[PDB]
Amino acid sequence: KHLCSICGDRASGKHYGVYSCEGCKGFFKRTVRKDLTYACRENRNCIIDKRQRNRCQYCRYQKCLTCGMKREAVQEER
Amino acid sequence: RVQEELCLVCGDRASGYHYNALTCEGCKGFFRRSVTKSAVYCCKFGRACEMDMYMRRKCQECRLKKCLAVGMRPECVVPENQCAMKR
DNA sequence: CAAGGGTTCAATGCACTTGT
DNA sequence: GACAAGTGCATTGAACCCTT
Ligand SMILES: [Zn+2]
Ligand SMILES: [Zn+2]
Ligand SMILES: [Zn+2]
Ligand SMILES: [Zn+2]
Repeated sequence: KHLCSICGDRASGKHYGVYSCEGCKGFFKRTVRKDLTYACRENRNCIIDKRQRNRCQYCRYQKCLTCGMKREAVQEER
Repeated sequence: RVQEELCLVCGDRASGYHYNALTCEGCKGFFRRSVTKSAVYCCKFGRACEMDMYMRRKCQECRLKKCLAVGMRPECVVPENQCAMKR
């Protein structure tokens, strides 16, 4: 029923602390697992929504963080 | 006045004219792959999705229908020229 | 059963190379 | 060159599996 608090796509439930879609769950997981750092090619305030969330990996990751997603909830690879 | 060149299919930023239509790299590749595989898709909604950056990954049938409606030419994908007898 | 951890891999789309 | 057609491959995310 819920919406992803990051992007407004349909949430599949809570993940890493926040209501989120499989997209944002997957993306946060990969980011934390590989310990990736992104750079924004604009002004660090890009639109992240269901339509254009893939245009800025920095801004998407920052928005996962501001929405409440916890790096510590991402487990080690199995 | 033209602030962004727009993909006629989905409204993302267009990279150029591909198979005779102003389109983004996503729609270009989707169209090429659809055509080279002769894919037949089946919309699991109402056969009438409006295409945008979200609905382009959700409905292949309606995306391909839009590609064609905007003038993408499937006969121009890997036609039988000398270059193909190559590969 | 449900939730929220996990994983998978076909499709995707960005960056590239090739041909004119 | 600059463009458009073709290619390589890392990333995306819907659909699974696993343990509580
Ligand atoms: Zn999301
Ligand atoms: Zn950004
Ligand atoms: Zn497009
Ligand atoms: Zn459709």
